[PDB]
Amino acid sequence: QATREDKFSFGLWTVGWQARDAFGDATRTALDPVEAVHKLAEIGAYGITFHDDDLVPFGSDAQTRDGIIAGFKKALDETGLIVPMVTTNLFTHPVFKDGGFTSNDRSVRRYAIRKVLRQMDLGAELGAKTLVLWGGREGAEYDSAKDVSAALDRYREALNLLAQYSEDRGYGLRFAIEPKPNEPRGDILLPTAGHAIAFVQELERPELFGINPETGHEQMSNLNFTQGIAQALWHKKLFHIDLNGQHGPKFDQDLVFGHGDLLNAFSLVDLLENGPDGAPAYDGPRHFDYKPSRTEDYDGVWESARANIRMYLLLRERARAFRADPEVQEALAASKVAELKTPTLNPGEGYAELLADRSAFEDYDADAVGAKGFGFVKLNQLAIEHLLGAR
Amino acid sequence: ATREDKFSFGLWTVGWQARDAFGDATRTALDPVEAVHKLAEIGAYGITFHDDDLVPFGSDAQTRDGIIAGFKKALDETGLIVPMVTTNLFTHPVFKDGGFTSNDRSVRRYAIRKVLRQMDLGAELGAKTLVLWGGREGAEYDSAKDVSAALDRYREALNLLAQYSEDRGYGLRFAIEPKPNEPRGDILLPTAGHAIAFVQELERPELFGINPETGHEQMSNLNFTQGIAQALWHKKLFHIDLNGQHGPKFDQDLVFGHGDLLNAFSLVDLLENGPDGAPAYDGPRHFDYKPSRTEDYDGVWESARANIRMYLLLRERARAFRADPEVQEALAASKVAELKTPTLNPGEGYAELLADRSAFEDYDADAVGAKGFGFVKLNQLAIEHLLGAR
Amino acid sequence: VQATREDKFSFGLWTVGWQARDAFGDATRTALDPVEAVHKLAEIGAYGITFHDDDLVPFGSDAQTRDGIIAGFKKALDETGLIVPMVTTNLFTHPVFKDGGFTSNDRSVRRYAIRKVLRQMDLGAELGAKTLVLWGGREGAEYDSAKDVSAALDRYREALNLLAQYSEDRGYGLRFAIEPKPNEPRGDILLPTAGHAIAFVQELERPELFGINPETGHEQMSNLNFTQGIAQALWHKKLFHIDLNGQHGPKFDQDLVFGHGDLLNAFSLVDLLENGPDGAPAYDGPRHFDYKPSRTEDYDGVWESARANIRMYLLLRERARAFRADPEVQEALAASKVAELKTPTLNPGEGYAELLADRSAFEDYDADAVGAKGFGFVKLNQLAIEHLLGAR
Amino acid sequence: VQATREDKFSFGLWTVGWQARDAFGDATRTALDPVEAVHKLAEIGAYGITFHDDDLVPFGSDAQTRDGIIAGFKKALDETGLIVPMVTTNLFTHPVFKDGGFTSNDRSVRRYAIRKVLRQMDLGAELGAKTLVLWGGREGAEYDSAKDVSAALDRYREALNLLAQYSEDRGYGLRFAIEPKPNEPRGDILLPTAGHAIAFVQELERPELFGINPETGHEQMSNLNFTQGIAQALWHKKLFHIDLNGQHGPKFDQDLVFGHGDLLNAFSLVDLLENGPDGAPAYDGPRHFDYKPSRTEDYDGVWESARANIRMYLLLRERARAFRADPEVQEALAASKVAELKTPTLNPGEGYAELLADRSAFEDYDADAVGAKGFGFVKLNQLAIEHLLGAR
Ligand SMILES: OC[C@@H](O)[C@@H](O)[C@H](O)[C@@H](O)CO
Ligand SMILES: OC[C@@H](O)[C@@H](O)[C@H](O)[C@@H](O)CO
Ligand SMILES: OC[C@@H](O)[C@@H](O)[C@H](O)[C@@H](O)CO
Ligand SMILES: OC[C@@H](O)[C@@H](O)[C@H](O)[C@@H](O)CO
Ligand SMILES: [Co+2]
Ligand SMILES: [Co+2]
Ligand SMILES: [Co+2]
Ligand SMILES: [Co+2]
Ligand SMILES: [Co+2]
Ligand SMILES: [Co+2]
Ligand SMILES: [Co+2]
Ligand SMILES: [Co+2]
Repeated sequence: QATREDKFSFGLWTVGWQARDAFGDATRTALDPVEAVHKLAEIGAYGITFHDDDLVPFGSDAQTRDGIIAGFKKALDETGLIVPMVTTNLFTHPVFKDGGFTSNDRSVRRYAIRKVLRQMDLGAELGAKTLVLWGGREGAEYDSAKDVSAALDRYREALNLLAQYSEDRGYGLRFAIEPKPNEPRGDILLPTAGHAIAFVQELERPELFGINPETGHEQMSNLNFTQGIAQALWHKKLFHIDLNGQHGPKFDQDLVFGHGDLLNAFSLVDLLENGPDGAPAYDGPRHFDYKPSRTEDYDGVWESARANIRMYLLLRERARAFRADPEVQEALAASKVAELKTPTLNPGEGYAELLADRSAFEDYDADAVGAKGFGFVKLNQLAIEHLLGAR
Repeated sequence: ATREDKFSFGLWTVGWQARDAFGDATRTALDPVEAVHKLAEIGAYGITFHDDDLVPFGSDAQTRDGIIAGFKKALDETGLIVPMVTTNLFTHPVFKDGGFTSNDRSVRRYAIRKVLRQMDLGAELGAKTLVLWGGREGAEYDSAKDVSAALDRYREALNLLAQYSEDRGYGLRFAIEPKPNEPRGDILLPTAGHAIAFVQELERPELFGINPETGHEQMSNLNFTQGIAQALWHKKLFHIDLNGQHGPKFDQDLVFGHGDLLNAFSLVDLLENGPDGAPAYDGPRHFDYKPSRTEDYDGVWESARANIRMYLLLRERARAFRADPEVQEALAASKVAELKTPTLNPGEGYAELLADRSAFEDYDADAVGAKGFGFVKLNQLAIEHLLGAR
Repeated sequence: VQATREDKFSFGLWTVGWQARDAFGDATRTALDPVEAVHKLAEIGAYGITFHDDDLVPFGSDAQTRDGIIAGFKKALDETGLIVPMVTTNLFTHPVFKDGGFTSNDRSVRRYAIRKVLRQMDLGAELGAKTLVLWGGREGAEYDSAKDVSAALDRYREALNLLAQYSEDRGYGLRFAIEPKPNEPRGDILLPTAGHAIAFVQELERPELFGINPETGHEQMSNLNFTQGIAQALWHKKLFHIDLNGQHGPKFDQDLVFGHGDLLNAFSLVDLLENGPDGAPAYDGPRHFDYKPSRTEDYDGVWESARANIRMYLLLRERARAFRADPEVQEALAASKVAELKTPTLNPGEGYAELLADRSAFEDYDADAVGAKGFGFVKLNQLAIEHLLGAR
Repeated sequence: VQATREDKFSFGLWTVGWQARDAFGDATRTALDPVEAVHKLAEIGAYGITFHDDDLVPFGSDAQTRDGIIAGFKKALDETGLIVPMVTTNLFTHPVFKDGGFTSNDRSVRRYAIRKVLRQMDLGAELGAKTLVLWGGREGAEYDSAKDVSAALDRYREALNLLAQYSEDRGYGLRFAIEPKPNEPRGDILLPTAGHAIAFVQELERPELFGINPETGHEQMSNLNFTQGIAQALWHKKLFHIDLNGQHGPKFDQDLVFGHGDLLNAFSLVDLLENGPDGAPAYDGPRHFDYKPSRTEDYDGVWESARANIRMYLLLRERARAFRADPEVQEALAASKVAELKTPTLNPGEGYAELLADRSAFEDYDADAVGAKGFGFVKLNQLAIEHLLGAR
């Protein structure tokens, strides 16, 4: 059973996806935001997220806009759901065909910023703490079409303005850049968790910026999602996370969390939950950015919403048991996993004492050490037996 | 090829005996003095090497000393320099779980000593860059390696190297070399971005950059030219390894331009049709490739020349591309240069932007969305330049 | 250069007609009028046009309308001299085909799918098409337990056997080309590569009537060597048609202009198709472009991209011929022993008994001396590329 | 659980015997004695051992040496009761094979390759092996112009026809299994996927004697669905043998323990093999592990890893069994209409004429209403994973 302390959130665009893919028409009718709010509260979610255009149809008058916001607000009210994050749609409308913030067309860039400032206003009114930015159209199909250097300057220029505004209006938002390697552009700028973290480090107020990595995004490049998250945590830039499934380098599948690379889903939950001193290593929302398969109807939709929560709770339970097992604890010792936490250098030791240590080189028996095994297969087999519920 | 082109090769490239994961070596060992002489002849301006490529692992000092002296004499006679040096922290069994990040504390200590030793030699030969390729840093299984602790230990080791270099006045720059996998299932710092992000966290970051390799980024299906552009933006492109690859599969290390030719073209354009008229990058054009296993030493020398030849041919077409009036017109129609103009007018902030009805309230997005960028046409002129069709 | 009708460049109506609605955004271009399409293509040099039933006649058109459209379309063909070399059927767009056409778990959908194809065969026969292309875009699954692959192959076969029967009985004279694709839109599509599709075809009742229609980008989506797969297809005599386009390895289907993805492989492919045995092309069917003008483009970009497909093919053709005609290349081919592979391993009349008696093939063979000689493959590759760059 | 001889788990001598010399480093383990390997495998529950000629008998051993080795080997087999179900030949290590064995551009290498194999068939037939596996690891190219594929397929076929001839004439009763691989060690390998190999086998003189030996990670190196290709191999009845291991998508060949790569695909694979044609195994040959103990391990890790392969197979078999015996899973299958795919699309005796006559198949078909019904695939996939997780 899911509790509000689990912090499961879903985007309105997930359960609301009508299943219009690149090769066919929608197979499901539109979902009413209010209904979405009641259904999600009912399956155990603690919050909902949305793109401006998901809640208010692009081009709605203020009267309409205002009315929609009012009803949405009531729904949250009655159900107790919160809005931990909001985002802006800078990919759908034809105007953004070459990007929002990095469109070659200057007028588009000015417009994309305005669209976002507005969404920032709504987010602050609803109490959202994080603004996620997915630059889906920032990038190119052809190398000569985009000056990457100029693009990074313009991406930077726009973000610095957004931080200025938030800080000045006192919104207290955190900004999370979401990396993606491709799709819809041939290549997207800031293709991985690594490129997004390096870019953020160059902004004016870098402490307000982090990343929102997505499981399938990193897997589209055949990268290890867990190892990437571990790196993000080391830098302290994991501001939010999108969970879903994918089967390697192919179109973005957005399957239910754990329905793609199951072994990596397990090590991920282990990383987020079996944090230092019992406690999770991560504290924000556990947000599912997935899509109910095109072959399903609304029954299938609610089922898939529950499957995400279910997968996460079953994995947590097995990650917990894994760590708690004295036999795993013995295998961990033999493989020396914790020995990596001991500094390489003795306290106060520098280059000169190290050069003076004959045991670190001149008298070191590399051949003898090179022959001892690490016992890694065995430790790995123990983990899978826990995942399989065989231990 | 001029010394000014700065083409360099690793001793281990032309010297690769072609022993692969599935077969025996098909070529005999290449003598280092010989390699220096042959590389000087093909137009290389410099040579690089791992410690163990030059001095066999475990050579006594007399031997080691002898080899260096001969090596230095060959350098002397041909006029070749040593722009970069590196350390083999991957071959010997002791490094099976990594050098700086091995779970075993004693291997970590030995790894640092092995590198300090190589720094002294590099300093001695005049090398300016120390490249570090952490090929054994990573894992096959997620529960076997604590990534957070591994980054601490990677960081602890690099801080010490810089300390030493700086106290001794060596003036070295450090370039981390990213690779997603092979030999490990997953290697730490898998892409150029992960490596740049990491370097920003060291104690003397100004001393650290990256050494991206064409093929390593392509093993993940990333755009090499686009990652180099970001590296240049951060000013962390300290060195570059050029070669060819055909997408995600084992590391092929083909001659530069024999893998993704279109990306090879846009890369030379980026590196050479720099800022002014000038190159955007001024370091060595280093070829980290392998002569195919099917070749003998005639093939080896041919493959070395092919690297230089691909670069010069692409350079020539990149220049011609940029000088074409038809290309200038296509660039003008695709608004490439408009991206260089700030989004905001000088002195404009969020308050002035919010006051501009034309940036939103009266913005005709429908009308803007209907005009084409003409990117296909621009792409077509680039390719025609590549094929010498214009 | 200039395209002639003998080059046989053809384009799908859905190619230049793609409005650019992708998985993440709305259409950026208005609808293309088919008569206009016929006219525009004639002008850029195409010798034929192809289409899906639903590209020409809107799904759910009354008989009157349908007839109306066809007759206008036939006039334009008439007027311009374009032919219809191939026709295909859309079994992927309408929601009813969400689990497939021919292999839908739902039996009623399979029956409907067959009927929809029968109808296109008739229109096809009437327009003079020689090939029926079948792209089973929704045949596959997202989850392994959801599709019995064996049963699906039975049903796939069952539907194809019937179409062959019909065509033969009506005297249509069609050939059928199955088009493989590894994924998108299904997580996994059945008959994922050219290989799997050829193996399948061999199991049909009148296999001589079935071949494949491989697409450059589909094979590359799995990182396979397109040229090598087409060489195998030709070896089997199953290349009934070909879809040309570009792709940048394993990622979503990009459908770029031919030669705008893997340029080196586009070169070797043109070389294989044209620098066939007896000087002549190894393949004589349509050179069909199944690509999409980028979403960033307007109608000018659209006609520009259509012409680019042709320009790319012709520029590569020209370099492939220069390559083969170069004496230095001839010398490199000889040192690489490329043609020695065409001489049989055994001397005429030799069998295992005579091979076993040859001490020189084993007992006295010096593997070590043979293993030391290089094949000169790098030099040969370098010469190919210099020809491609127009540097020679 | 415990492995029985009835489980038919086999290992190649080269698996537990891999010294861990990779492309970037020296071996981390000392050589394993073949007799010791027989004893150790017998002890963990294997029923058979397989080997390449060069794994048992060092390349170039004189006849007395070779004979002594074989004799000691046979004694160990005798004493442990292990059998030799398949043998193979190394046509990839020696420098002479740098451009392939059967398809080297060099004619003399092709003659030597055939003799190396014939000699191995003799030893196999004497040890009682029933299958000869052929992995053409060096057949291919790094550059397109270096290899004529058509000529290569002719030479490949030429060699294989001779081998069938010899076997049939000697009464060896061997079956031949070609093992596909997309790349590594060559940039591109001929017959890259199970599909390509099946299509090729179909062109031999005696196709009934030929099938495939597909490997889990080889198909995953192309990001293909292994279970789905296995399903197709079974449909063609060409699954002669199988190599089980683990891989993480497109990268170098990892050869991890079976189930340590794509766990979900491993699960549906065991479901297909054991519960295939309903309840009964769809495959009865060896369950062969072609894996490598990680380079980080010592001999204790090697035996642990050999045991992990068997454990993984048995755990998944148990979960696959429970999955199918679950009345809720059955109900989901019914709802998803999985079995309805097994019912012919056409009625008994119905032809195109009758089909064309059925208005319910088209004229009166409500596509729109059918298109709106959900298949319930997500729910079915969730039950499958809950079985795998032991949560049900
Ligand atoms: O591939 C789509 C991407 O994952 C998207 O769903 C974002 O997360 C959203 O635009 C911001 O939350
Ligand atoms: O994949 C091998 C790697 O690219 C290596 O050759 C490095 O470049 C070298 O160890 C540092 O220069
Ligand atoms: O990926 C889509 C596929 O390539 C399609 O365009 C087909 O070729 C058509 O359905 C049959 O011609
Ligand atoms: O990748 C190596 C290949 O998988 C090999 O192990 C073959 O199976 C063997 O040579 C035939 O048995
Ligand atoms: Co996504
Ligand atoms: Co997301
Ligand atoms: Co490399
Ligand atoms: Co390198
Ligand atoms: Co396509
Ligand atoms: Co196509
Ligand atoms: Co293998
Ligand atoms: Co194998």
